[PDB]
Amino acid sequence: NFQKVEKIGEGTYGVVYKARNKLTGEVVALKKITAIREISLLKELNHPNIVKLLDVIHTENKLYLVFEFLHQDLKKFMDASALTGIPLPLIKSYLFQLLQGLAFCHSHRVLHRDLKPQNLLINTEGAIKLADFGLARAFGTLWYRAPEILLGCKYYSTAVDIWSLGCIFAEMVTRRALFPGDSEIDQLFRIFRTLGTPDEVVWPGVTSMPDYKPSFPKWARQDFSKVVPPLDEDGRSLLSQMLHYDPNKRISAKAALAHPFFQDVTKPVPHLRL
Ligand SMILES: O=C(O)[C@H]1CSC(c2nc3ccc(O)cc3s2)=N1
Repeated sequence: NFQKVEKIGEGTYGVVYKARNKLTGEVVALKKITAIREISLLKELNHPNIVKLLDVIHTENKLYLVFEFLHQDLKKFMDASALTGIPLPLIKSYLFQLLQGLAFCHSHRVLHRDLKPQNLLINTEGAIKLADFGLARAFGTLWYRAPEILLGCKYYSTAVDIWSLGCIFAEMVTRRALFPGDSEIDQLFRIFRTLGTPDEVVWPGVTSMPDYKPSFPKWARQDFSKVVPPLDEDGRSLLSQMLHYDPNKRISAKAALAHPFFQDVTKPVPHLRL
């Protein structure tokens, strides 16, 4: 019933295929993986910045998700733009849209928990969409992981997606990953080395988190101007609020949309080689 066109890739739950409905002619993305009920609820989520979950297929005791198809992800686009960099107006537009998507999902009590360039999809009209929202909770790369997760907190908040987005924001600007850790501790220490080793002053409760060790080295925080040059102060300001250690102090998606950084936001058209 579905015609395997090509392997889009390998996800976190299963393998992804570009597929054609051998009846409707529809071109879709197919992912082969209490969960049934939960992901079925996700079908109701509709937002221009969220990849549409078309249908949930539970058959032969196996689970397929049918998604709206988009041709390119942010990862491939960043690689293709690595020489020149993505223009600031397009970076700003993408960030603005992504925050809209987060704000919508967060208002409906849906988290992503696993944001990364590979699940951010773009099209020819200058739109960008979040894929895999709510899949983490339903079904039960460390670079974009929030520090509270790395410190073994069992209870996640919307703030984890904001951290991830912040990391992706910085990566778009510098054309290099912000915290490319190769293990949980390397990831953690890369964060510490840049933002300063967290303490009770900046993050009340941190020394009581399950995987926190008093034996953590004490790195001083470095100037933000060194981290995302040559982003202007509006952008650096927004980023620092997205990268607060304390998830309670970390800026929400709705508040982020009101940041002065987005005062001159537009919607440019990217040139894609599809
Ligand atoms: O599944 C993942 O972990 C990451 C890597 S593969 C992937 C993709 N998801 C979609 C969803 C819809 C679509 O048209 C393309 C992709 S690629 N997201």
